[PDB]
Amino acid sequence: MNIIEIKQLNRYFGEGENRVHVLKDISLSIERGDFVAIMGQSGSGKSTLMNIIGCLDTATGGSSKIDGKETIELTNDQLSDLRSQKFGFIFQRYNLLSSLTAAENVALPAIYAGMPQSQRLERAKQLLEKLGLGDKWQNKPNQLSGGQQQRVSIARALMNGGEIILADQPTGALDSHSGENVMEILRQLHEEGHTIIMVTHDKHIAASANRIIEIKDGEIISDTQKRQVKSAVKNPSVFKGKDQLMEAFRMSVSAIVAHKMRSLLTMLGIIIGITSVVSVVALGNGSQQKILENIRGIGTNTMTINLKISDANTLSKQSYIQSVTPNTSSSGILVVGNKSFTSANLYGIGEQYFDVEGLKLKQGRLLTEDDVDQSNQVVVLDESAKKAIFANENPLGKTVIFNKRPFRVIGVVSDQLNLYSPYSTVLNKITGGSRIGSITVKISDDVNSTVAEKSLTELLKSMNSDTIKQTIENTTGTMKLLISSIAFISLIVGGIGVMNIMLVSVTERTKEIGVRMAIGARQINILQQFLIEAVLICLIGGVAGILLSVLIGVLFNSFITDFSMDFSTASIVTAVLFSTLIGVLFGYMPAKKAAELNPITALA
Amino acid sequence: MNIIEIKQLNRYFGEGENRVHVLKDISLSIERGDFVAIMGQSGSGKSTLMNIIGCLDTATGGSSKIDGKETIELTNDQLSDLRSQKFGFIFQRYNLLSSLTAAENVALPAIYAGMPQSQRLERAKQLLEKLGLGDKWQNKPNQLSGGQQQRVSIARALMNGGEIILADQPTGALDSHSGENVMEILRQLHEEGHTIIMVTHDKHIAASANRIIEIKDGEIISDTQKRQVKSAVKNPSVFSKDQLMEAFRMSVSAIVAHKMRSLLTMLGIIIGITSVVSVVALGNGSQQKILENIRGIGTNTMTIFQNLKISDANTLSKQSYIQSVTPNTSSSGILVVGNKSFTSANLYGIGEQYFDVEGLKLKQGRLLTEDDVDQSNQVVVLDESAKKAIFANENPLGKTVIFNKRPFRVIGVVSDQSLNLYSPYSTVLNKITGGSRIGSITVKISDDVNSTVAEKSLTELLKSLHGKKDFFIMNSDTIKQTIENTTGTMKLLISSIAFISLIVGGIGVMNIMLVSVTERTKEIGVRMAIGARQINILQQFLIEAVLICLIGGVAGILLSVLIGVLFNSFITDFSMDFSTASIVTAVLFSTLIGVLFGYMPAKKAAELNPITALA
Ligand SMILES: Nc1ncnc2c1ncn2[C@@H]1O[C@H](COP(=O)(O)OP(=O)(O)OP(=O)(O)O)[C@@H](O)[C@H]1O
Ligand SMILES: Nc1ncnc2c1ncn2[C@@H]1O[C@H](COP(=O)(O)OP(=O)(O)OP(=O)(O)O)[C@@H](O)[C@H]1O
Ligand SMILES: [Mg+2]
Ligand SMILES: [Mg+2]
Repeated sequence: MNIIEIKQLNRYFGEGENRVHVLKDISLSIERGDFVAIMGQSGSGKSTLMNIIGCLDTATGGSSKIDGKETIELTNDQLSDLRSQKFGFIFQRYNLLSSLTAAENVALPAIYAGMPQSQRLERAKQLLEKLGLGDKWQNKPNQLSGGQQQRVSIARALMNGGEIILADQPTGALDSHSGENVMEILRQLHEEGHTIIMVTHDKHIAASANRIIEIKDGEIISDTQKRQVKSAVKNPSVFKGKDQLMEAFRMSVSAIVAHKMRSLLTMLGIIIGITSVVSVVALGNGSQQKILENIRGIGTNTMTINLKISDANTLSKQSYIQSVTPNTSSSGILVVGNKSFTSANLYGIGEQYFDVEGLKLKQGRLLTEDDVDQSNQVVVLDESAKKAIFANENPLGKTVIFNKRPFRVIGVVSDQLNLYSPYSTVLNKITGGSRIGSITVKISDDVNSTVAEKSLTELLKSMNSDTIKQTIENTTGTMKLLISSIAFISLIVGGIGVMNIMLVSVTERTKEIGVRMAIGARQINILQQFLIEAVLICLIGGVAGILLSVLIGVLFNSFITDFSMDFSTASIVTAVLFSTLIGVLFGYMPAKKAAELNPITALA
Repeated sequence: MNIIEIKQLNRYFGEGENRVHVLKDISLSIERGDFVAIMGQSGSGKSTLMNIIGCLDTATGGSSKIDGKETIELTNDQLSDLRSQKFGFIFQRYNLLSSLTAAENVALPAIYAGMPQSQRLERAKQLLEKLGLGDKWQNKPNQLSGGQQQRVSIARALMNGGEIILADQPTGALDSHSGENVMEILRQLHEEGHTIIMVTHDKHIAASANRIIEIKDGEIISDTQKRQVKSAVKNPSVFSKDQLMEAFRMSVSAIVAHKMRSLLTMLGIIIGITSVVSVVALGNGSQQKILENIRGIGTNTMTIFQNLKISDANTLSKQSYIQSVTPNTSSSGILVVGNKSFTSANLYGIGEQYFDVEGLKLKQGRLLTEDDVDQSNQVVVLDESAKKAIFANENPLGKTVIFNKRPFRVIGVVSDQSLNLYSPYSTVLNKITGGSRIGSITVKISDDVNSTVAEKSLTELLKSLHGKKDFFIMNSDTIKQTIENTTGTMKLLISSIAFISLIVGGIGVMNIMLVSVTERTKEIGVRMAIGARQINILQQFLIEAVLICLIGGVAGILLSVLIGVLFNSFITDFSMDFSTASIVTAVLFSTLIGVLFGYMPAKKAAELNPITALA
């Protein structure tokens, strides 16, 4: 019967007293296949009505029915179908996408309809031939005149061949010639069974119409028909209960390439929120290695203990003991030159004593295994007892006399008169007797301290100094807190860094969605390309991230001598899975809230 | 004679093959005061010529002279004057500022002309009356119909009363009534001596002109005059505190209009401060605890291992680069308690402050006082180990020992770090060994003085009072080493992560800023076309920065403060100890960068041709 049936339709804008009655109880039935012109004084409610017809706004009250189906009661996907295939909207202000070419802007409504890419551009190119723009099919909106942008918009409305053609002042910026050709086009579509509803001020234009309504002050004044109207049986209907994503992907890429700055900055914001987190964890763990090492080297942790050499032999066969020393001393008198140093000390020590006490080799060598087996008369000198006896001259080789008994100096060591000879030499050639003073062991770095104090009580029956092993465990807990709490900062920092740039750059195209929704796209078609726009830009900025920090580590480890930046593969994972799980969340959230607005509200 | 003189004017766009010849050797002299209508096909070059006349574009080649003065040779502020006072431009696409009301948009061109704000709104309101929008003077562009937007544009163009009115399809979205009223307005201004150049497609509109030019394919086909032009009297030429006081008011409204952009940018600089500051202060705090844990593992000392007098060690202690001093002298002998008789014990004859020099701390009882060393007392302080062995697990305070058949009264115990015993040096040189010569002198080097400086400062300071040898100075300073060695490592740590976190949050501001302001390069192109001078842009975009920079700065320095308080409260261990040098550095950096990236873009826009900015 009718194709559009509007009864009691009211419309308000504003808050009140800031509110205005814009469409007032207007009741309008438009007959299928008619050619209608709507005229009226500027600001009378014409564009407002056109929107509620094309399902871009929604009326405050009253019914509006397309092919008798109440519009408000349709579903959101059902509406997107109408906008793709029954309606073909020519916007007053033409509403192109600025980043797309002319042709690309025309074909866009036909991607969401789902025709092959090759078919689109040839048709889109023909529509731009019919409307005089075949010359300018590659120009973008801002490379065209207004009258050209207008015709681009006209072509788009005709791309999906919609039954109805809503045309809001579609001649406005056009000369008489270009404007007639446009009326030629619309007339022939009327002739092929299309329905035309056209707002215009030019009368010659309105003459092509068989019906002419006049609106004034939100109400409808005139209603004129030249002829009766041919009857028409309604088209079947346009309702659609994988390739969709191939297209969504292509859109997302072109979108990203179009907005090089927003994209590059966005991804550069993810790049940092990774390399910053990663570089502080790796600088932190590198300065901890050195600091703990600088502490371990200030002295060792040891356990000084019927104590014969087979005790200290089996004691050295553990992995919780890394070195051992039999001990025995002597109090006597030395001689070099005429001088005779009295009450010197000759410490009878073990193979590994200079490892057990962390004394490091200055000059020459330390007591070898041959020296302790043969009870050699060779002495390693204390740094101090070496400078005092030999002034500032090489003492290597030269001899001393402890208890009228020669000793050949073989080396020097550090500190914490002192002399170091084997225990075999002091118990054979200085004191006699087979009993030794004590046994000292160097407890490992990893094993627990108070565990071994009771693991040695057990293992021998079958005192210990450990203040380094304390201030080690004590400063590893401080370096943990430090690294841990600055990693937490740099991570919260660079997440908010992503959020900001992502929130800004996306909301900055809420009108792009509003166009996409008006031209047929379904809600889900938006989320497709805006997720793909995020992950695609997040996991390129992530890759760039993990291997920009790598390059920083190399640069650091090359020029820096003090300590090495040692990376953590846990931080890498954390920082990446965080900076993308946050960038994707804030690239989707805003695009969705837009896609679920009334297109006109999104269009402002 | 002529008010506009355009000879040989050419114009191109693009890069061949993408290049197009748009205005082709067009010569056109327009007589002062005329009413001219330009017509032609869509995309023939009409809007392009209109822009070149109104000084929004500039021709590729040829001359274009307003009042006989060549335009390209004018200065960038001389042009900005023309656009405010000679031209009144009605844009094809109406080009309103979306965040301003209808009235605010119409008055704007009168800021940069410099008229008081109370007169602007009343005139702007009147222009909207004359054009029918007095009803809607508070509506923002997106609360208006297209035709209403159009009339707001027309109103704005008539706000500075410019001599020439360039109208690019001024009636296109208007019914015939509104459209005619607009023609009525233009016609009257013509009568009042204005000059009108109007692009249109409607012919009834074109009739209200005495001169009608038709352009096609960038050339001029038609040139018609109905009546001769009324003779022309040339008009007079038209070429900071307030200026700024207004710019500030624009910047505040601008900021409030873009609440998200603003809050996020300022939140961006908030972090770029609190992050830098909270890592400098977490780092310095953990250094304090780490360096302390090291210093507390032992001291640094210089033992001067005869010719060695107590007056040497007496003068030695009177420095500020020496904190304590000890005379030394030992004894090897035999002890007795009960029936037991411990062989080869050790009795260390030591000084008043020996337990501060080696950092040994007091367990129980007391240490050797000044009375004991002055009287050569027979009192001994016991080693923790030589205390537990001799007295099992019983209080040793008071009870006696016998070193070389000579009693000694125990007075206390010590920390540690054969049997070790501590007695005064006066007691060992009088009551155990005899002789007046001592073993050595040990000094405790101060924490702040350099080590190898003092090793050569005591060689000097003691030589000055004769007594050498010995001076065979040893120096145990491996603690003093492994503090300087980890303070350099903690320096490189806090220094390089403070550099990271700083460069991090500087880019974070750049991103959000470099987007936010380029996001309004068209807003500038409008302001430039509608009168503003180059400097007028930089004014409100600097004030937009500093005003949003030093609020997010204040927010930053005191958000970090609150984090510190939270950290120092819940964490026992190292305290977050702030630096007033980082506070300054971080703030003066995150604002100098946010201001540099708020200004840079705005200034690059404001020097583009207004039309190239409008795209
Ligand atoms: N940036 C650009 N690059 C290439 N060509 C351009 C560019 N801008 C405009 N053009 C072309 O130059 C011509 C200039 O048209 P102009 O802007 O003068 O429109 P017009 O003649 O007023 O048309 P209308 O009446 O439709 O507004 C057009 O043919 C247009 O396609
Ligand atoms: N968001 C809004 N808030 C308040 N009022 C509005 C809003 N949008 C539109 N209006 C008002 O509602 C009326 C309807 O405007 P509409 O766009 O329908 O005009 P129109 O009939 O298309 O006229 P034109 O021929 O100028 O396009 C106008 O008076 C306008 O001022
Ligand atoms: Mg309209
Ligand atoms: Mg134009």
